[PDB]
Amino acid sequence: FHKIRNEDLIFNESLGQGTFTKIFKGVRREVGDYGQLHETEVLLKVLDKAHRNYSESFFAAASMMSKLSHKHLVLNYGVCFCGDENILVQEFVKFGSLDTYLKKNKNCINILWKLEVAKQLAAAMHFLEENTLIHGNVCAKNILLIREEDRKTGNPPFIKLSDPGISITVLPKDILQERIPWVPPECIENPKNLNLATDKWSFGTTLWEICSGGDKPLSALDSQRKLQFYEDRHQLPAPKAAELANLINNCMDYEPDHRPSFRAIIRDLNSLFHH
Ligand SMILES: Nc1ncnc2c1ncn2[C@@H]1O[C@H](COP(=O)(O)OP(=O)(O)OP(=O)(O)O)[C@@H](O)[C@H]1O
Ligand SMILES: [Mg+2]
Repeated sequence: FHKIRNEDLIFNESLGQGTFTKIFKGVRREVGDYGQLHETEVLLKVLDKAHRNYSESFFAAASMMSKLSHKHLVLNYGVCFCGDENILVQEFVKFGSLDTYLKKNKNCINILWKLEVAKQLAAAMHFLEENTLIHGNVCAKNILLIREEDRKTGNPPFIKLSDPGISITVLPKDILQERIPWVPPECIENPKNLNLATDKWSFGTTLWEICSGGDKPLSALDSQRKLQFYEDRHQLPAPKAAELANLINNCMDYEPDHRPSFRAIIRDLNSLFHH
């Protein structure tokens, strides 16, 4: 990662906490193309140095994925370690998290918009699959909306997938349980079961969120009931927009070896019309 001077970062707004992170909107002063001085809007993800294992996992993850440039993967500009903390400097995505976006717009988007976003996410995941890179933190909050749909020009919404964060192989078991049903059953059983199949399961859960207006699946269940949900091998209810219900269930297969490849997922979508 490109090292960014601490004096070149300004923190403007707090955006709350993530998973052992503090997140801010800020500005980076930089020399850009043609030597132009810019003040670029940035997302700053702050990790405490004292949480050494978490920080190492987080930055290893961000670093590996950032070696893989793709139009649907978020851009990281660099890192700043020369402070009291370790900071990831990321592009600021104008329309924020997809789940929030769907809530704020009262789910007034049509099925074709949802399908377009699903196809974009699937394209990102196929690229990661071909690169044998496990993300491990796919969910609608981690889908960032770059651009809204434009009816006049016919341009679809455009998304990027966030950095992976701290690996579920290092996070505390209680956090994994809270993350049912994004974390698949085999990882609740042993986090070492993390695999490319993991992201197929989480993709299914993410599609459920997209089709449910940014609702969270199993929100009414505490962690003990979420464990019972997997014990009894339940599936999620068909979402409000039921068009993707079959694909959701096929991806959320309790047998990880039976989850379809992302190429197969993409074909199914097209046919509708660190660790
Ligand atoms: N690149 C970005 N641009 C704009 N907003 C962002 C960006 N990344 C995150 N956010 C916003 O920051 C807030 C915190 O994000 P989030 O909970 O995903 O943090 P995190 O550190 O990535 O945690 P996790 O690993 O659980 O995803 C949310 O409001 C989210 O929309
Ligand atoms: Mg995130």
